[PDB]
Amino acid sequence: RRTYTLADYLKNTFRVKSYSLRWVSDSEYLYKQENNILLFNAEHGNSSIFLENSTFEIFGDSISDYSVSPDRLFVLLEYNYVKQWRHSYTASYSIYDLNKRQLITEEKIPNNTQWITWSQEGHKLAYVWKNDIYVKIEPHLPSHRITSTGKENVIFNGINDWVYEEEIFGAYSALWWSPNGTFLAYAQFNDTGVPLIEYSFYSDESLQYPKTVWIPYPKAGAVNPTVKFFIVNTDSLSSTTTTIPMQITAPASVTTGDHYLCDVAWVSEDRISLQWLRRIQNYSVMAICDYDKTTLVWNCPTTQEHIETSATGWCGRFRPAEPHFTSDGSSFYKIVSDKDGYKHICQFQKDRKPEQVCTFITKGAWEVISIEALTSDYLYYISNEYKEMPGGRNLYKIQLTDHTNKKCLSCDLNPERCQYYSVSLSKEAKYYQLGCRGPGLPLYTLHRSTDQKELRVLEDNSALDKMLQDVQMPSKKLDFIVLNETRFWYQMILPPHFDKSKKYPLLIDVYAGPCSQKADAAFRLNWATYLASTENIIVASFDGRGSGYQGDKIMHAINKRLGTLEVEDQIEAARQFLKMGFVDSKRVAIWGWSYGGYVTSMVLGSGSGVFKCGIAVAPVSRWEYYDSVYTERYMGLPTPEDNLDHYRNSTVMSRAENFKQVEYLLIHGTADDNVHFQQSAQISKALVDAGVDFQAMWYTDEDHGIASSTAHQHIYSHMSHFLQQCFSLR
Amino acid sequence: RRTYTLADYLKNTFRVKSYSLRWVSDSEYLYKQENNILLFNAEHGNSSIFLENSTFEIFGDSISDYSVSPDRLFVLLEYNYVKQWRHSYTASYSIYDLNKRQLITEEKIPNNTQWITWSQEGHKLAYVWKNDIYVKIEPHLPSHRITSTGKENVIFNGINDWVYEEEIFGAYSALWWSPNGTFLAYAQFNDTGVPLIEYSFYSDESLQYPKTVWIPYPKAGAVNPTVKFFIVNTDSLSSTTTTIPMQITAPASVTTGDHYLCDVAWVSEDRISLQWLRRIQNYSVMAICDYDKTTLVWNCPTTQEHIETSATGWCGRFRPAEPHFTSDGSSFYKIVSDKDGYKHICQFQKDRKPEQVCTFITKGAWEVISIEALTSDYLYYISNEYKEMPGGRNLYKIQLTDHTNKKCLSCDLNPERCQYYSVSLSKEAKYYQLGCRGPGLPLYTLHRSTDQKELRVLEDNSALDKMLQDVQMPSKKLDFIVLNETRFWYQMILPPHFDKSKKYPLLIDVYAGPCSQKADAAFRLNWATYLASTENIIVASFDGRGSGYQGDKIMHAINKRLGTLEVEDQIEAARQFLKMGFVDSKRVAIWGWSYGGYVTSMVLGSGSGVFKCGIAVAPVSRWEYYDSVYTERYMGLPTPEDNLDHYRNSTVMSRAENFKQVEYLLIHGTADDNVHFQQSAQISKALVDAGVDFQAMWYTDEDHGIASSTAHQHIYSHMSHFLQQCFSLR
Ligand SMILES: CN1C(=O)c2[nH]c(N3CCC[C@H](N)C3)[n+](Cc3ccccc3C#N)c2C1=O
Repeated sequence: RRTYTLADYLKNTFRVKSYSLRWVSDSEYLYKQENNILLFNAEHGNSSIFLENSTFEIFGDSISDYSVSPDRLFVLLEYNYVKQWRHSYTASYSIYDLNKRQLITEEKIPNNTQWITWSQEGHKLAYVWKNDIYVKIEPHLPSHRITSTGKENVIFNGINDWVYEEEIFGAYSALWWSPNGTFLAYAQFNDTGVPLIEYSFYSDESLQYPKTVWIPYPKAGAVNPTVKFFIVNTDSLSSTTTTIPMQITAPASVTTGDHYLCDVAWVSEDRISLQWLRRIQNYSVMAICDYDKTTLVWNCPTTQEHIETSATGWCGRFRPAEPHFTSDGSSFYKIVSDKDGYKHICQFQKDRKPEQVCTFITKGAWEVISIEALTSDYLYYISNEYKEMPGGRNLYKIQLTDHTNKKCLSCDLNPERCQYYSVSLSKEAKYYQLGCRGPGLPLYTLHRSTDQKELRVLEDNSALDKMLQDVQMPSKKLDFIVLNETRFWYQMILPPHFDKSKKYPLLIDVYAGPCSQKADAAFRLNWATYLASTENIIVASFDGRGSGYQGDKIMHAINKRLGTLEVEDQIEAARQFLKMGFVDSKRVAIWGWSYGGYVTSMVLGSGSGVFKCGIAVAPVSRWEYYDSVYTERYMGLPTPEDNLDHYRNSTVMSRAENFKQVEYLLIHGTADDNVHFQQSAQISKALVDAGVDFQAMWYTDEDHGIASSTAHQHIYSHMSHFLQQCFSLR
Repeated sequence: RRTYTLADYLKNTFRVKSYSLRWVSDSEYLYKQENNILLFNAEHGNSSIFLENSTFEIFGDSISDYSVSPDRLFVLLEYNYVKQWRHSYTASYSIYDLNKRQLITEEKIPNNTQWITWSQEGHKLAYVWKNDIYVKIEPHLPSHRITSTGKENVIFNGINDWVYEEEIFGAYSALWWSPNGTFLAYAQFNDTGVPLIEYSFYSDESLQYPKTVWIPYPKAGAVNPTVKFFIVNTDSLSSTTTTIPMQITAPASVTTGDHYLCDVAWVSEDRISLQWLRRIQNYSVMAICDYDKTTLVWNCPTTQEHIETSATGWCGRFRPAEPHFTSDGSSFYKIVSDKDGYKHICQFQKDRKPEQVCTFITKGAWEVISIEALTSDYLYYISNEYKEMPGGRNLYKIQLTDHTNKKCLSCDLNPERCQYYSVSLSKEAKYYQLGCRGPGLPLYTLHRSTDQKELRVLEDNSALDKMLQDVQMPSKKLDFIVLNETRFWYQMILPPHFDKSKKYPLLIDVYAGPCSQKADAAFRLNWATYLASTENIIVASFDGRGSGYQGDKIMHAINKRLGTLEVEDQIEAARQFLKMGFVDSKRVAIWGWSYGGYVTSMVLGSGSGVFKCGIAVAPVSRWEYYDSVYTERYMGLPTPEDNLDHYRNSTVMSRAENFKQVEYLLIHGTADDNVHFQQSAQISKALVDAGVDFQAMWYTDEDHGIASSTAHQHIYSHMSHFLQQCFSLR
């Protein structure tokens, strides 16, 4: 008879388990249990201690993470983790010799390492420190410095600069070991002409003069960082003081002007795959390069060029998808839009072929989310094909030799509980673990790839289940409304004993940025849960135009004009919800973070009358303020010769007036390096000039996620009270 | 039957007039009328056009101000005024030749001047541009560069650096022409070792990358700017390319360590008076320097040293009071604390006298506010002696030759309407205009100094009076409560038909910093007027310990320990008010700006339970954050060898916990160069860590005054709504 308290949320009272394993081979995997690394035999529960509760305590309680070498002979022990941006961070490392049973102490690894990683084979290491790349052929042996041009905020070697870490690659890493580890490829970035943004940092109240953090950040239209690609021969290191890395230069069709390095992928050990993108992500090229033994050089013949294009918008979802080559690297499968605009899988040949470079192996009004594994006979992927639910996820598999032999492997399993799967196949797809994130409580089970026999259940949240028993949890409808003759999905977090006859207050939850999906079949316990279980508020999300995985017609609809259709559709959806009866029209709100904050602001400032209040957290206020890679992908260049007009027309401050008819709460982090505060400061200024009262809240020294424990709790408490005041609850 | 709306305040509906004249001689004065400068004859209303409605319009509507040379031959026309700090600003100038009837156009004055001023005599001009001093013997003639060491944020010649402008002198100017204008003395400051503070400036939403403003600002304990005094011979200029200024060096008892230049005052044209203060304002020395014709050097013999001390606190109110020498500069009168701790006037001799340097000309438990004029037979001064009202201001006059012949010249006049006078005597005290700021509507009248005969009434706010007739204006009690057997004055802005039997909500208004006075007999039309007239809120102020002009016992009581007695006494006063009956104890609030924000915060966080809510605008949260000259004057150095403990003990963030029992609104300007935002940012962070919800509001690009039209209106509207919500009104 208890509800789900804001406190339950904030204090993480009801913990949701999972089973994050690490395949060490085609049949064994590692798993952390009570701070013990255990080696398990997929097949028979046969388990075994790999690393002890012990070991980790040597470096006390600061042991941030661990990395076992592929040959399972050593273990990287991470500690002194200091974050910096979304994925970047510096840490200290120790190499524990499993065999000799002790921490290697000789040629230690620098105490401020920016990035480290084993080879794909033995125990080779490559790490970046002070922006320079170093290599250790073996843990006991000394470092061999690979680059020396490294310099803070200027030259990045083997690590990404800010915009590259955030918008191109999903990480800080810009290193790629080859199979067999002969070569080590790496990217170099020059942030020279890139402008600087400089926010303040107050730190402890004991610091008398606040600090200034500067970051080379390219805002829409500004000069971007430049790239260069290199591959250095790792074997020679012992016979030289210095080795000379060979450089690969980007394809001709990309060098005429600004461009980006898209993706790196080793095919074999004498072949590497590189994807390049023009600054206007209209065009993209994937070059396949071969190593020349004779002239000791890498060649990227235009014959193996492969071009990807889009006359509707940009390439890929957030960039060209990644290639998956066969064993002999003669062919590769890659996800690309088909003639109808649906992201599907098609075969390619090393050599390009005059307007027939592809052969689609998938058709349909649905999309392949990702290619999970490629065997000598099978291609395992994940799609939202089943039951026509774009917000659902299932694991499929196609036999190469017979494309008709296509079978879903998760569809039967638990149709009720599981409609959103995550997969994880062993080194050669002999086994595969399934992660049911599905409607019901998450469920983890591993199967034998051959026949799909569910060997056992790794984790079923029974523990959580027994607890949620004494609690009145909300439900979640995931259906679709239909506009202009098209399906547009949405979801609702309905408070407990939801009575379709009564009238509840509505809270729209937004993102709605390009290729986003807020309406899906995944289980969650967030603030929306509390809002429904305790405040009896209906929290709904609506994937409109420019959204999710439903074809380019829907996703590209927003091209060159953000702050348009995706905002409208969001309002339209609220109307549609109202027509559904159980919504108290006099109590409808809308909130959002980042892009969601932008839309929230654009909606509240539309003077549509439909909304009473709204909260925008670290919103974007006009696109010239945001970075280049992201913004330009959808907006082009903010020049008069391109799209300056849509940039200036899609401003938040231009709608200040319409804010008089709305209660608004603007929140923003002081040390936000992604969305610069300048954006909110500009909004607030517009509102003050317009003579519009509103509420604001800054978070001292907080990130773009305002996720530090105390700040996190405070911001949701402050937002909860705002709604209670606005919905006349509390 | 109409109330005083918030709109009345914000739109300055009811304008209050005054009579700001400019004595051009001992019998005539200048006055601006409908943008026409008129010359009036004190005696007979005899008037006459000096400068027309015309002239000013040549420089359009950007004519910021005007300065008439003392020999009334030329007029300085200021325009293109661009503010910078409290008093600094740069403008463009034009010299209008009254006689030749047109704007001088030859050797024009640089388009970005930082400061200009006429000599005391003819038409000599001195101006600073690009941090360097220039002189023009006459308006048509060419500039003569006096310094060339000038450099932005490093070397200041003839103008004050940040701290000096804000805390030592009350302006930007550091130039001093001598009588007869032979010499030009100036100060030079080196901001070299002074640390930098760097806030962000966003500007129009069109600016893609925010700017950064850096200012050499010395926070408590930091390295301070250095000083140097020069006097240059203005007569030689035409016979050289460069003149060499002679330098005066501070007195020996001040040079051992950090010190400051206090005050400059020309005695005759061969004698100058300088005051110096040690960094620890415990000690001060006033040297009288004489010009040596033979060796062409200035001499400041220790025989004419004159020491000022304080074993209770610091020197003077905000620094040593200014000397006023006799015609032959043989003696001078200066306000200093007598044996009882009361600021009074006493006589001095050019030469110091072994512990008898002073002869007090005034006695009493009241203080002399200022020395207005010194005639060959009379000394006119302003005090709060009358009716024992420290919060009152009256013009007195003593006969040098006879210290008994002491007479008040304003006490009688309008005892009902006037209790707060401002004065303004002609070049030789033949006439004197009075500024009744008194209880009633401000009244301006001029008098023939001889017999006090009121020649006429210059301005009586009848226009205003006629208007306020149709409005329900609040009242204002100015009385005193008594604590620990001492009088402590307070004031109350009682709402219209205030009925002593009913119960109203209370709003404490605060500054309460060293030597402040919030309780006085001066008429005002502010936000407090609105609050009482329309919201029915009793706005009250209380001058507790560490306050006003009631002797050093009361003012120094706070020494070395701010955030103590002055905070408590404020709470005490609230209690006392409640005991007066007509206060609704369940609705007591307290707000303040600057130091007041600090106290407001220190009170709200005291957990005394006495207050419900409060507002702090640009508060100080811990003294290490504020500037040196101000902080140190009362707190000493933030070092373990001095007062570090009290600095650390008087923090606002240290009381975060107690804020859970209070609604708090923290407001702060983004471009605040006085109180750095770092201060509010540090407070918000403390409350977030403490798990205390509160309200905040930042003002983009706003000053420490948040005085820009739209901001000013927005901030008061926002605070009004805060109180309305808090007092359950609205
Ligand atoms: C709510 N929200 C959200 O969860 C998410 N993830 C992303 N991106 C995903 C691809 C990598 C990229 N770095 C971030 N965005 C895009 C975005 C748009 C406008 C402003 C800021 C951001 C940022 N962040 C957003 C959101 O708006």
